Amino acid sequence: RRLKKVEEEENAATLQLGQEFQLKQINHQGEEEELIALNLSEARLVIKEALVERRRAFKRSETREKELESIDVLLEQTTGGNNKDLKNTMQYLTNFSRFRDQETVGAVIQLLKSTGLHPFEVAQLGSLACDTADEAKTLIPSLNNKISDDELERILKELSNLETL
Amino acid sequence: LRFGEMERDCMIAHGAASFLKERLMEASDAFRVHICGICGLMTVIAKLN
Amino acid sequence: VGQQYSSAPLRTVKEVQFGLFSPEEVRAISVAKIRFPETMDETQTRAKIGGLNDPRLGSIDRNLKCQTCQEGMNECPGHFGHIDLAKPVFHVGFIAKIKKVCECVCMHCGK
Amino acid sequence: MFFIKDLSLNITLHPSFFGPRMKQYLKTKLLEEVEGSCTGKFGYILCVLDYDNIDIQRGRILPTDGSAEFNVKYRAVVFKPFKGEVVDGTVVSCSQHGFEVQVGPMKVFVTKHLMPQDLTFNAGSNPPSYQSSEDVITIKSRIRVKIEGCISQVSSIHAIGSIKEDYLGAI
Amino acid sequence: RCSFEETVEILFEAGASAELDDCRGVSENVILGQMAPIGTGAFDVMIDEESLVKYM
Amino acid sequence: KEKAIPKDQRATTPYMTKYERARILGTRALQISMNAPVFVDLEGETDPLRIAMKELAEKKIPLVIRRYLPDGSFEDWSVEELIVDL
Amino acid sequence: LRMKHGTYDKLDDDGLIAPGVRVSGEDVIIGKTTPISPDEEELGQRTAYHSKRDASTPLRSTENGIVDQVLVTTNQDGLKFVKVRVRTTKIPQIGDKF
Amino acid sequence: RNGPNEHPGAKYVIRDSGDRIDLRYSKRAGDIQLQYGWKVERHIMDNDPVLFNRQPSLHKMSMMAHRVKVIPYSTFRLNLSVTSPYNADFDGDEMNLHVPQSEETRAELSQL
Amino acid sequence: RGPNLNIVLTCPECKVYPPKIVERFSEGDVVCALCGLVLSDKLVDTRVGEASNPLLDGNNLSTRIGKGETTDMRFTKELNKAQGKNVMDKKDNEVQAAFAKITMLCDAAELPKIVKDCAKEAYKLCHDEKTLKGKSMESIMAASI
Ligand SMILES: [Mg+2]
Ligand SMILES: [Zn+2]
Ligand SMILES: [Zn+2]
Ligand SMILES: [Zn+2]
Repeated sequence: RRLKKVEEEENAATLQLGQEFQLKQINHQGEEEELIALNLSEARLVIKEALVERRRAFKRSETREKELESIDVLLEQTTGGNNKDLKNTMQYLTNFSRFRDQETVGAVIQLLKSTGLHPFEVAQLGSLACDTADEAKTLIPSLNNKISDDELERILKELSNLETL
Repeated sequence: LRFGEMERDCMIAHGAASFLKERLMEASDAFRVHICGICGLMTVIAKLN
Repeated sequence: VGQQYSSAPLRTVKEVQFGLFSPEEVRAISVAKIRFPETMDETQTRAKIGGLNDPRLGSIDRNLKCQTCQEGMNECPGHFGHIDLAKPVFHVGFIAKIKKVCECVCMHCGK
Repeated sequence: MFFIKDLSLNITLHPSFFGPRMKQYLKTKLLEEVEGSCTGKFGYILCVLDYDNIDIQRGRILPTDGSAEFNVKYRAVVFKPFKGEVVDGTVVSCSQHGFEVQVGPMKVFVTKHLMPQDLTFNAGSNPPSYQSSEDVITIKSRIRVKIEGCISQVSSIHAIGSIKEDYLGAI
Repeated sequence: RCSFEETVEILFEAGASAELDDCRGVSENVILGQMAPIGTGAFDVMIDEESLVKYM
Repeated sequence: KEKAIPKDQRATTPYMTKYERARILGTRALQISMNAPVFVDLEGETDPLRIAMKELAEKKIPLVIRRYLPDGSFEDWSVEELIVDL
Repeated sequence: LRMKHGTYDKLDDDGLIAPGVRVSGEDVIIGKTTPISPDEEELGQRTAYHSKRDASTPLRSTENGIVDQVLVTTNQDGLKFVKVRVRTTKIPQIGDKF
Repeated sequence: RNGPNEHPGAKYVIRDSGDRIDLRYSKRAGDIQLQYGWKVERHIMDNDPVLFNRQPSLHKMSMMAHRVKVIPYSTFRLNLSVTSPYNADFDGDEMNLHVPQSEETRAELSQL
Repeated sequence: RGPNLNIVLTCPECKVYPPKIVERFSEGDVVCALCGLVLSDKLVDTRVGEASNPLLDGNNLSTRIGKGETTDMRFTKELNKAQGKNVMDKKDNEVQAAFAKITMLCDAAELPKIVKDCAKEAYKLCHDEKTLKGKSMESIMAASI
């Protein structure tokens, strides 16, 4: 028993994500696993993939506006009360997502995983739309001295190459 | 009325652990306090409102 | 009525670890520094700030709230103050222990 | 940022739900007490993944309460904020002290001291908005904000952001 | 030990030696006001879902 | 879970003790008093303790006793499988 | 302020019960008031109208009887003080010791 | 309805939210409508298990659980055969009584 | 000019302000006289403490040093010596010394305790004032008596 009571300050720039958000995570089974970070588009796909599955469970036993209504009606039908927070997230994700279908995201994941960057960094790179290497170097300070501008410049171009819509 | 130590000893012999707790907690002073997970001291300022 | 509801988890004490306060711990744990040997102001109406009965340490009256946790007498457990001694003083219960430790190590190098 | 985390919770069941379909009530309680909830250690818990396969351990009857305490292990999607991160959001409210940006389940507040000098508060315009030569910031506007500080409580998280650095502010 | 005799002296020695108490005795639980692990407290009563489902 | 002895090698007494019976009746009686579903047919009874006794007699109590050992290990015994001989 | 829940109906203008008046539990037999200092509010209910706080002596909760004698005089220091004597009858019952 | 001044009666009503209602001063609004899960603090009735004790209480048979039997007069009454374990006579001795406040303790007291 | 830190007991259900409150000392409950709702429980009554009058001595907490069941005269003498050499208590000791002489003077004339209490109070109120600086202490004590 040791009450050392010393904790490093959390910071995204230093990639010090905390004590419960370490890179090496332990799942429920007990085997060590790498932390998985999801971008805005990836989170949108994963969340609504469970909502449709949730709808199937209970039953068994497109432009922005029309999609927003479809999610909204689906949200209320397949979720209980006190869902005000979930509604805000889905609405926020739909208006800021950069990938629509699973195919585009799958290509993106296979694209950015070649850099060997931290899960936090790759998620940030797939979350914020950057046009120049300098734009990503300043908005994401952790990228500094981790990837050359040559690779970053082409990665940004290719990321925008498959931009949705 | 005093529930003295000798009375406590007899209840321990009877095996009525739950009743012993009830006399000592619900029938007498009972207080809820907040403790810190790092330090085991009762120095947690709790703004319950 | 009982005590108000709390969001902290409800648990049972499993182990008790005894120890000694460090001077840093007493200063950090304390909520107010006591510097006045009085208890009430010159008007004898409210407790003087910095006195023995500082309002920041808690309240023992049914009509007053604690200035630290804003809770009544039935919920505030009390908050510890601290006094900065001018010079170090012995602990009455450890004088015998101190003497044994002094004879165990050199009184010039601590070895 | 959104993460998928393996979380554990201690659920309490009143004896009134000790029937043949008590496991379903536990699932309902999990969705009613976890989804949409805020935790300072894991952030805002948004969605529960694998709703059909939650691992529910055997319950323990409390001594005097009479209710059963169940340890529940589940996989959920959580939004956890961190200082130094750059996020996008929509302004919801405006005031003299600053505007509030909505980022998913969180509200980021941008203080005047963390705002560029050019931007100024103008209460004359209805609704009130911050006006500047290059751009105007108002409710429903899209703002790119960098979280400068985060304070996390056991059941509440508040963060403050800034738009003074380059490539921030109006998108 | 402090419950019997030399209450303060025993506690002072605990602080100096940083003694650890496991609270496995009746006295520790009585002082802390929690169910002692004796008699009806020497076991935990749990719920049986396997038998609950088959009953109804 | 190295502290959970498998059912095949349980070495504790197969008879419910007086202390185990006392807590089982009290625990079940408390649950009944708080509107718990009764799993036994009632021929007319209002006392939660008496209802609990009826359930124990017919072995319709969905509870298991986790008997602890002085080293932290434990054995799980269902109320139905425990013989009430005392 | 802080008047007792008992009844003050048996007291006279001098704050003393005349001898011979039957009394029971919670009955106030000696009325007394003391002044209070301002700027002191307890549980509210303290308005400008209130200028006194009760300092009366109530009869024992379990005792009852008839006031037999009430004596008023002054002590060595000249302060007024009173003595009240209460009569009651004890009839043997199942709990008395002989 | 009987109120707190007529045995058998009740003294307090505790709601599921933890609020306590005193029966005295409450009849002006009429009898309260009870709901499941509430608690009614009622006078101890016949057959209620209580713990009967006599100090110094040197052994476990000096503290035993009895069944209440409300009676006239101001004295406790107990069978003669149980006086030897209590080491008590009726020359003026007094004994202490304790009432369990929960079903668990109520069953534990009466079964051990 | 400071934090309120005041607790007022009002019935949430009745909402009548001011409320009728009855303090059941015997039952240790504070209950609303209208609906019967209990507002606060576990009220305390109103040795280990000392009572002093803050009208003749104000706020002055001090403790004397004396012999115990076992004590050496050396420690008692020096400890008393150290206590006397205090600068904070010197100012109040003059007032305390005045009270001691007043009590002796009042007790030598066979006067009631009320007179000496009044005399001591009069001295404290009129002491430490610019007007009474050129008068003999005997005159001040006699006038107060
Ligand atoms: Mg005798
Ligand atoms: Zn701490
Ligand atoms: Zn406090
Ligand atoms: Zn009311």
